[PDB]
Amino acid sequence: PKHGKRYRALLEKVDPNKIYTIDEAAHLVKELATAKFDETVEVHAKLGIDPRRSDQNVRGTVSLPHGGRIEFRNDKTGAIHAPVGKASFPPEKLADNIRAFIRALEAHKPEGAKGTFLRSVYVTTTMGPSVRINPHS
RNA sequence: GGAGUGAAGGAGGCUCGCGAACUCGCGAAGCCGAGAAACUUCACUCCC
Ligand SMILES: [K+]
Repeated sequence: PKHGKRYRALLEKVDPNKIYTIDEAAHLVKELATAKFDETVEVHAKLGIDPRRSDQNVRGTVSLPHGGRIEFRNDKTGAIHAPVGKASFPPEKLADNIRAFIRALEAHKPEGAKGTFLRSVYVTTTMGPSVRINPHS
């Protein structure tokens, strides 16, 4: 829809047709976080499961190496979401958290799930745009 | 692109306007939000 000049300047810093690496994304976080507070960094993943069946639910917990324990539970549309840190954190701590969340999802891959498990993975901030990442990077 | 729905983030968001101890701070300036609802993100469903 219609966005303001703060967000439109954030879109002139990202490439929609580029699969970023985890280290590139974590370094990009500070530039994509321009709201008037310390924003939260989020990881979103579209899962390769059938969310209409009860046996393919992805629901667990994981202790991130920088910050406490987080909870993750897939939605009925098939996607999964989790806060992985704040935007004032050093890039290496953010990249370590993104990697820890990815492994945690992959440790709870259900039987009966078909094909690629992490179909798309994105990194974004609270009030900013997203960047698609390679989860195996 | 439009109308909705779900989850997750979330205490701010958008528009203007000046001011110099540093992309930052102020304003009895309007509107929206701190209610599920702003704003942002991944998805889902329908429509030209
Ligand atoms: K967001």
